[PDB]
Amino acid sequence: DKMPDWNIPSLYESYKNDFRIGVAIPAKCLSNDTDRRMVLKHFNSITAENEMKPESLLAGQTSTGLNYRFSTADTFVDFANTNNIGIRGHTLVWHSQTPDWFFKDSSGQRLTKDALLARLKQYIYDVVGRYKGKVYAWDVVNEAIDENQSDGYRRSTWYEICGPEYIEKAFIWAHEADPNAKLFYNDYNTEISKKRDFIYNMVKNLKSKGIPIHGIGMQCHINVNWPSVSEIENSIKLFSSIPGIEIHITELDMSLYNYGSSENYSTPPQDLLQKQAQKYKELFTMLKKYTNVVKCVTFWGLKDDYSWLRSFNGKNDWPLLLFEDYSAKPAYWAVIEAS
Repeated sequence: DKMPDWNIPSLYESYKNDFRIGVAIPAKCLSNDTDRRMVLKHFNSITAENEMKPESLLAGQTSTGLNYRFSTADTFVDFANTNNIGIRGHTLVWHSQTPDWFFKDSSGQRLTKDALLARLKQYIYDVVGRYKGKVYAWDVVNEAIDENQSDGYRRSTWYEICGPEYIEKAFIWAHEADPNAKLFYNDYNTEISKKRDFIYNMVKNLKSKGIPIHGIGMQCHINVNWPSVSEIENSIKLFSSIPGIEIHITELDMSLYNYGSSENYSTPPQDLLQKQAQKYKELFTMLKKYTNVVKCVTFWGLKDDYSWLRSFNGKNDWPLLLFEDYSAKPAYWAVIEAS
């Protein structure tokens, strides 16, 4: 019952003078002929949905250091390179997607600050080094801010062991490993003002002291009701005021539900699909005002049944531009209209 249309306007071509248009995909897409063709029709950037996270690249440790498993990640990078498209690296440093043993020595004892920083340098040098010249943008540090803390730093094991210097050092080391990669700090809830402020000050302070951070990634996991496009625009305006900082919209999707809502639909309500289309049109019209700083917009999934939101929230959802049968949604046509 697949109904892909190979002749409708290409998303990336429609935005070719504005910014790259990207998609997150899991490994299975790379061995599915329909998925591969749809990716290459519409997108000129990809992100590995999970296959380049620390838990995915780490295979284990010994007393002399880390062991890796790169076979699947290599397929992603090779796919992007051979097809003349970008691949964004997701992600070098992230509290929630790293195994607990990474923060311990080979005997099971929690690493000291000095030993963990040494392991961070090793990890970044090895991973960024393997893909040197091949990954145009890395999310070097992901989700290091927690606006419920007075100093704004998430109390992850990284922070508990190292203090905040793990962040700046990750950027220094990634830039040494590939001086031509664009290096990003990536986060969600950038439209919560207190969190936006912590992110802004952290990145600005890194940049002012010479840390090689080149961009802010705004995940933009949004919904049809929140945040407003104007609040997203407020974030772009503030972050873009830092000299030398570009912006990638890294994980865009738009749930049909309010956050924390018990609504649960078996099929997508048309009124909500229409609100979704209206808001996507508004969003892309706004983003087109900022092409001097917004350089890439990636959607977090190819089509609605591939969305991480279905498993995460335990219910059907329709957050993307293509339906389960590969056909175009009202949201697709709205994004084309905004171009």
